[PDB]
Amino acid sequence: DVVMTQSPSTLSASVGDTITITCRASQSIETWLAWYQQKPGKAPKLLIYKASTLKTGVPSRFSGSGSGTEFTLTISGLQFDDFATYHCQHYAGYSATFGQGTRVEIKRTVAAPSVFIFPPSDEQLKSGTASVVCLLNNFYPREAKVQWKVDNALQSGNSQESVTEQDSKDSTYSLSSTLTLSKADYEKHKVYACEVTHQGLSSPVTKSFNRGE
Amino acid sequence: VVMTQSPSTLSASVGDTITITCRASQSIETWLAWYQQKPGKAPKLLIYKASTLKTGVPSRFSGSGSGTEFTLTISGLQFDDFATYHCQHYAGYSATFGQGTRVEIKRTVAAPSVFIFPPSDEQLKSGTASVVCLLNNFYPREAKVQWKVDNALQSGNSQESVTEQDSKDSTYSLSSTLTLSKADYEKHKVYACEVTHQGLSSPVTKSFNRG
Amino acid sequence: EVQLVESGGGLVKAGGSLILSCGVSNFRISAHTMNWVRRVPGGGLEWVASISTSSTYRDYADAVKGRFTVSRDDLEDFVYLQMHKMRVEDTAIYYCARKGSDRLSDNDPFDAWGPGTVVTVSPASTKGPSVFPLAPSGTAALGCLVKDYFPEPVTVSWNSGALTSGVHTFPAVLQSSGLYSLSSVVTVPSSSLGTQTYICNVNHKPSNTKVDKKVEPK
Amino acid sequence: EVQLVESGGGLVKAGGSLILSCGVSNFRISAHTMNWVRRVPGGGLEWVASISTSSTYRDYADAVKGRFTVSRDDLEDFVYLQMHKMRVEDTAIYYCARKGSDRLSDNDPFDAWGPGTVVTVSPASTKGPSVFPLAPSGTAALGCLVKDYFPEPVTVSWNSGALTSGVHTFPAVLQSSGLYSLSSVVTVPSSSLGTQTYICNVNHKPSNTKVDKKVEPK
Ligand SMILES: *[C@@H]1O[C@H](CO)[C@@H](O[C@@H]2O[C@H](CO)[C@@H](O[C@@H]3O[C@H](CO[C@H]4O[C@H](CO[C@H]5O[C@H](CO)[C@@H](O)[C@H](O)[C@@H]5O[C@H]5O[C@H](CO)[C@@H](O)[C@H](O)[C@@H]5O)[C@@H](O)[C@H](O[C@@H]5O[C@H](CO)[C@@H](O)[C@H](O)[C@@H]5O)[C@@H]4O)[C@@H](O)[C@H](O[C@@H]4O[C@H](CO)[C@@H](O)[C@H](O)[C@@H]4O)[C@@H]3O)[C@H](O)[C@H]2NC(C)=O)[C@H](O)[C@H]1NC(C)=O
Ligand SMILES: *[C@@H]1O[C@H](CO)[C@@H](O[C@@H]2O[C@H](CO)[C@@H](O[C@@H]3O[C@H](CO[C@@H]4O[C@H](CO)[C@@H](O)[C@H](O)[C@@H]4O)[C@@H](O)[C@H](O[C@H]4O[C@H](CO)[C@@H](O)[C@H](O)[C@@H]4O)[C@@H]3O)[C@H](O)[C@H]2NC(C)=O)[C@H](O)[C@H]1NC(C)=O
Ligand SMILES: *[C@@H]1O[C@H](CO)[C@@H](O[C@@H]2O[C@H](CO)[C@@H](O[C@@H]3O[C@H](CO[C@H]4O[C@H](CO)[C@@H](O)[C@H](O)[C@@H]4O)[C@@H](O)[C@H](O[C@H]4O[C@H](CO)[C@@H](O)[C@H](O)[C@@H]4O)[C@@H]3O)[C@H](O)[C@H]2NC(C)=O)[C@H](O)[C@H]1NC(C)=O
Repeated sequence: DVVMTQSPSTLSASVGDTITITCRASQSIETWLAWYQQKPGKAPKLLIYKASTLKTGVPSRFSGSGSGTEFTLTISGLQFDDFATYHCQHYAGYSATFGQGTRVEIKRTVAAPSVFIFPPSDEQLKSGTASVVCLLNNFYPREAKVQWKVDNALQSGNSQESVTEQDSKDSTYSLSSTLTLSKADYEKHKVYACEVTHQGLSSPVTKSFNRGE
Repeated sequence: VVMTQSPSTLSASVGDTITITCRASQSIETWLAWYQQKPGKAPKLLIYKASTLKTGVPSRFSGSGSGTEFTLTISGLQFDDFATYHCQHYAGYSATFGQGTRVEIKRTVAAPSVFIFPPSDEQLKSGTASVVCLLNNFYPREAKVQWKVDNALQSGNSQESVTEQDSKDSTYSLSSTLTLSKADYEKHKVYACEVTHQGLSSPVTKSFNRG
Repeated sequence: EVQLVESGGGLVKAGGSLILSCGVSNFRISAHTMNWVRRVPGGGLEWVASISTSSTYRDYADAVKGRFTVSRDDLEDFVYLQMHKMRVEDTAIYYCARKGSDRLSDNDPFDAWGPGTVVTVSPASTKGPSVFPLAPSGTAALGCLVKDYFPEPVTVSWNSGALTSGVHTFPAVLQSSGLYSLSSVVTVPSSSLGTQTYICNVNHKPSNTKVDKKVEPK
Repeated sequence: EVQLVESGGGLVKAGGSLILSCGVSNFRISAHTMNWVRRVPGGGLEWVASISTSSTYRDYADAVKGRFTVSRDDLEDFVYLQMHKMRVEDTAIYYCARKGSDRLSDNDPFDAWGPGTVVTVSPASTKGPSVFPLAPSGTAALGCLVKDYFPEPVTVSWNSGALTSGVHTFPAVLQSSGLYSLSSVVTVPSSSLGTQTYICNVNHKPSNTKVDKKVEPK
């Protein structure tokens, strides 16, 4: 069975750049590819309903190609509208499969995260819950790793991360991580720290605080 | 179509012959059925076409009536027959049900013995306080529990559970749990449980002072 | 025995949506009119939906008429019941019932019933958030922290829109409680922590619960 | 423009079960092969299932094949997806899209999609109980308060089954957290409170949790 080898997994560019992407089928199909855009948390939008075959109502900047095994998508000078994911699809009669989508994004130089750690407010803590927040305020590119340590003990399973998409004035990513603990468990330990690694950092960055200090 | 069923609770002794009545707001001919339902179980069909006994249903169950008045008779109650029962009008592509009747073993009125338990220190250290009020060995089943904290009527923060009739003494027991975070429990001192029941001439209150 | 098994029970919120289903064994459904029934809080039954053979007719009780939708799919032996705009009085056990007999007729009782699945409609249709400061430790970061709300969104601004440079409000996370959390942050000159009083003007727009919180050094 | 409207998605537990559905507007599904797609937390689109025009052929992606069932209703225009015994990686946004074109053919792409619905499969398949004492303040009453356990049931004995007279173990209640709680009590002679030891044996087979708690005066 077919698997799609879409490349790259992320494309970096800017307004007015002409860009090309490529989906390569693991075994040959009869030019049964189509291409979609997807904006974050939205439904995908169909661009090209057969390889090189643009759907009506789609902006004329779009294009593509197909050879029965190797395929392309191309955009003829990106708009600020175009900085979304793009997915290839192979569609058979009663099944389909998609590429791991090419994320199109606004380019800049590498920038390391400014890291900040916030203890729980006393007002939260008296209710019985402690939410410790770690903020990576601005960085580029998107890929970063945050780990929590409580009394130098690497934590696992008690945190939730979300990343804001590219900032409108500098195109950096930002991450925040929330470590959640009942008031009981939080008052059991002293230091609460978050440790960060990223493309711009030569060594991990750790921010910490001592409970009550 | 609308239906009414009576009585809502029927108390009887083993071996009795009992009747449960269903009344339709308008004529439904003989288009009515009867169902037995145990606690925690889906209903089982007993009778249809007003009197037609389902294959395998014991002969002690019978039904009669037409138009607007229907009756289910159980001739010699066995311990298995003490259950919920429901009359059910049925039509080609629809149905409707009456309110049901509950059949229980009759005994004398027995007032609940009331006990209140404060939260354990262990649970309280985790941040949650679950007080438990117990109404032990009462009859009949209808009882009302109201929680009051510093004379404040609680609402929406308690859940109740009731046992089935005890096999030896035919009473019911009830537990009510009032749940509050440690943050909300330490705010108020006294925690009371006001019980009313047919066996109590005035409501009974059990209370404790936090700490 | 005739085999029926319901699926898709559990907790729901008022104004919320759910779908029940039932599957079967030891019979094919196509010859039967199929029903849904519920057991409301008084221990009494109510009938909820009936779908005829070949999906010809669909009838409902007035309480659920226009809110719910029954469907069937005989080629895999399944029956479904959509429950849009659930309300607290829909809290009940639900069952998938076969209309039937030892010899099927033009009008019959319900013969075979599944073991049922519980549905609870909790009254928390717009659960208001808990909102908490993230206190500043040349550039400083401060913020506000939202927990335990439903549905989305919770909205945030800094000093009623007087502050916008360096502001970030994060995508919400779904907690194991089934409720949302988020955070809002801003970075500012450290020298201003003494003179400027940062505040976050917030709203849970579904419940229209308007909140404020001053954020200052601890 | 045309529309699709997914429903039923929310929080779930591993090895638990849920059913999605998709309605439509401005069009009829009776002409179309109907498909389920998902976007996992890893950001890639996965195809999930499809069902042909005329409900003839049902197909699945191999991660959900056998576990899921796709279904349809060509009359009211609904599609369904039963998700029996979900995996943690079944966590995704789940979209419903129609195979389609201005002129249809034996092979077309997905020309309209609904906004998608979130499903989260939390990894805690069973949760073991906490057990707390109900301390005895004639006849006295004491007990144990089993709490926060999933799924049912829990069994309770007293003194390894030697104490049965006077014992009431109550039906569990389902809390608004989605977890169960029950209390087991016993009445005993007040004179025995100093000498006799009372132990409630709480067994939760689904989590393989056993707790023996001694109940004594405060
Ligand atoms: C003598 O010859 C006749 C034909 O002349 C033979 O009859 C045919 O027998 C075939 C083999 O048994 C059947 O093929 C199988 O059908 C199933 C189901 O197919 C359904 O979809 C059909 C297409 O409908 C599409 O496309 C048209 C345009 O072409 C559109 O107008 C339509 O709106 C619809 O479009 C939607 O779906 C498309 C994908 O399907 C999308 O691309 C579109 O965008 C859009 O969403 C449809 O015509 C069929 O009609 C029904 O057929 C039923 C009988 O099969 C019948 O009960 C019913 O009343 C309808 O008439 C279906 O609804 C496919 O899934 C099969 O696919 C194969 O399955 C194999 C595994 O089983 C697999 O290995 C293989 O790779 C394939 O995936 C297969 O195609 C024909 O349906 C059938 N036709 C008729 C008219 O009966 C006859 O059998 C033969 N006899 C002998 C003894 O030789
Ligand atoms: C030739 O064309 C004629 C007319 O178009 C067809 O006659 C119709 O046949 C169909 C199918 O046989 C009939 O539908 C079924 O009728 C059954 C009996 O008739 C009903 O009786 C009740 C009273 O008992 C009346 O109140 C109704 O008005 C009918 O007269 C009926 O029992 C059956 O019920 C359906 O649903 C139940 C739900 O549980 C199923 O259990 C049951 O199996 C069935 O699916 C249908 O309604 C229709 O009534 C006939 N119309 C008439 C009277 O002319 C011939 O069948 C066609 N013949 C050929 C060659 O195909
Ligand atoms: C010959 O071929 C034609 C098509 O070429 C078939 O026509 C279709 O028939 C079906 C079934 O009768 C029709 O579906 C019904 O649609 C009703 C609404 O129709 C109006 O509104 C829709 C948009 O909502 C328009 O598309 C349509 O043009 C109408 O203006 C629904 O309300 C019906 O649902 C009810 O009936 C069913 C079955 O009894 C129940 O299961 C439902 O719960 C509900 O009670 C139904 O879905 C379809 O609209 C027709 N298509 C067209 C284009 O007209 C013929 O049926 C076929 N001949 C035979 C004998 O099969």
